Amino acid sequence: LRQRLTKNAQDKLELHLFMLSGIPDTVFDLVELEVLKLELIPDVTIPPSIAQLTGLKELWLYHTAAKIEAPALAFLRENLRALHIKFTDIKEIPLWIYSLKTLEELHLTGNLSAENNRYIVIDGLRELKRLKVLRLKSNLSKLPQVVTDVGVHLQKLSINNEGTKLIVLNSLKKMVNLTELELIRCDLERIPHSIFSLHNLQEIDLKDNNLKTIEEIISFQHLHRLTCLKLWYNHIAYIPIQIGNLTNLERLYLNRNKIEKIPTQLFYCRKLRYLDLSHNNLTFLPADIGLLQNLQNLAVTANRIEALPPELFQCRKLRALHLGNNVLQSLPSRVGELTNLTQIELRGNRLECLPVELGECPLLKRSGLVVEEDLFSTLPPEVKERLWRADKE
Amino acid sequence: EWTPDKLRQKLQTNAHNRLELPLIMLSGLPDTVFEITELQSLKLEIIKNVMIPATIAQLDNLQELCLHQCSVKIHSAALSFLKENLKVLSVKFDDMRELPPWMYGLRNLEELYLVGSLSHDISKNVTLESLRDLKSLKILSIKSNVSKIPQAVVDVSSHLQKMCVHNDGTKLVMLNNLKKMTNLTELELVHCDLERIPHAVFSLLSLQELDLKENNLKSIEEIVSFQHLRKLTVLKLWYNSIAYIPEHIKKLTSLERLFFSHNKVEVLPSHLFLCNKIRYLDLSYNDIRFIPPEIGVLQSLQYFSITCNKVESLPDELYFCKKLKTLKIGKNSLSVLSPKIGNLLFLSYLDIKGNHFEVLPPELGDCRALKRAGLVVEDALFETLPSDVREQMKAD
Repeated sequence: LRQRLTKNAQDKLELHLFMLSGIPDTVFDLVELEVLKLELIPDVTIPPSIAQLTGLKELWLYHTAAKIEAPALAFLRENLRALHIKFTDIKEIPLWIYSLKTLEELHLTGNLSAENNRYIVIDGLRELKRLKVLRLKSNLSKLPQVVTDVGVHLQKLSINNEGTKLIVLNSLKKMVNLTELELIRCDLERIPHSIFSLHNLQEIDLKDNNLKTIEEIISFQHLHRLTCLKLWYNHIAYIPIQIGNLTNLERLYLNRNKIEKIPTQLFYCRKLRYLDLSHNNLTFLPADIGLLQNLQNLAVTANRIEALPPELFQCRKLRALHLGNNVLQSLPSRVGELTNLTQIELRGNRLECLPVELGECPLLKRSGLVVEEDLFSTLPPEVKERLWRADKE
Repeated sequence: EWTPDKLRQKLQTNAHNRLELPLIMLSGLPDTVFEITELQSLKLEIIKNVMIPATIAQLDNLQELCLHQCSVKIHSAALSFLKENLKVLSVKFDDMRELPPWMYGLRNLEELYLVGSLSHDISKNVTLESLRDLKSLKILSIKSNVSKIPQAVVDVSSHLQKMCVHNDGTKLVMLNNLKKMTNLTELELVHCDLERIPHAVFSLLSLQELDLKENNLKSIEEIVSFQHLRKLTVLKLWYNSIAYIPEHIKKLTSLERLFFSHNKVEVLPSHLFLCNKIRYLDLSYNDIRFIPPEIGVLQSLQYFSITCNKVESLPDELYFCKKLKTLKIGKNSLSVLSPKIGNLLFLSYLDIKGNHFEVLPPELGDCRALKRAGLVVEDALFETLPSDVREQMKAD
């Protein structure tokens, strides 16, 4: 099990138990483990030997009907802080999860909406007190009243219905402590006014909500704290000019949309850092991009941009210029002025040849400079030696 | 045997900037492949008698297959899904069975790379003649012995945009098919054993890029009708045995990319220099004796690679053209370098390695766009420069 130990995205020690008859006690003998992953474990009981698992903080329950011992129940009440529950039947969720008191992150993925079990099973999350992250990939037809009761302390509400529209009914007004709202694959087709009634949000994601029009964002100046408006994977065909009122945006993820022209008013916001407009219908890039000095990763991947303006290289903070799959005829030499550039993507373009000044970037390396081999060969063998050395050194 | 973790750690990128699984030396496909729904390509290398399940429907991001020596079968709903999802294919057939007949059943195909070893019975390939089913096929790269051009190529006359053959020493005949190309833009006939320019290549009317590399062309003579290829900008005729370029190249006034390197030309013509539109002129490793002084017309020339040639005298007319950015005169037969080089404001490449020189003049410091990494000179001649001249290109 020591050689089975891995690490997650949160840099915590990990152990994935997949398709076992039960759960080993030598897993529970571990002390350095942080996240144990119980996937497809049929009808096991948790031994109290979890007292050895002191670094254990995230219990991951995937299709696992778990019975619990009382001392282990107390230990998980006083230690366990993150529980992810995926189930196929509403009876598969353990009934002792409500007795947990140190739990803050809950990921209820799987249909909570059933006849006479529609949010009545999770009516025991009123017993949960410190719950701040509540991910619900559960095909909810309407948002529960129980989260309206709980959301005074809830700080993140990730609801994935996989194609079912929410009738929000402005019920998030009692839910005042959210800093993040991730409505993904909800097929909303419009931005609800519950996000507008809230004030504490700083990361708003409306992924795959089929947002054809986003004209409401004029009122988003009311949200003085928003910093990441992830309006990606939608049907957005244009950007209204009132996004210029949103000076507080830092990451504006509009990729995989149908936007064909960027208004210059969007280019007023000096605080934009991650301008990802990839997989869109943009044909030209305005020169006012040179004003956006704080921009770091400009990803215009798979667009119709034929020529990069020199003013694009006015912004010296470009760290990852994702220019791949575009129709860029030639990349100007002004990229030699950029220093923060660490990875530039040019493979899949109409690029005739790679200019020498591309080697002037210090932190750029071969892993960063992804490009076709013949395009790499156009650089001078001394400049190619410099870049191959950056690969080596 | 294969856990999804092993396939996740196997994940990498291909030559087309797609997420590709390089499944190599296996008996079949694992069922844990389809749990990685973010995959965009699979490289199947020598995995025969494989039956693809319908669970490929989970691969929503999939748009490319690369079948290397794999006699693969597919299932009906998987066939429909890849018919409605796939865009790129690349199948290599060391054996005929390794080329599958199912792959032509799709219709959303854009790019095809038909590398392999085709038999000389090409017109009998009804599997080939199914490319008419593909209603979006634009790239067709056949790396095989294509003696006679298929009528499969006839059936994709319009929608095709890139046409590539590596005939590998076999004469390309039955020219009426390549006459039937209407909307083809890129013709890449690499080593089609063409003893001259085929009349089929010249019956093209919408070509933009012609490549006859490793084709032993004897002459460029029919050019009185290259004027109908006003859409053509790229002429790729290097690694050939051409010995002269007549005046006829004046017919195309839209020519930009010209390749004539590694050829049998012994003296560069002046009537080639009479054209001024040409921006890319490649003549490396040629047998050129001297440059006639008519090259001053070639002002728009941004690439004049005369490196590794026999050129002993370089006229001052070439240095009048200031737009020349990529200039390579390395390993040539020159004696001295022209002092008047400072008018070349836009000059990134200068290569003089191997060529005999007496003393590097201070006027090499006069170049503005020159860089020390861009100025490939030996360390001994790097010493033979003034310190200010050293720092002029050394300090960025």
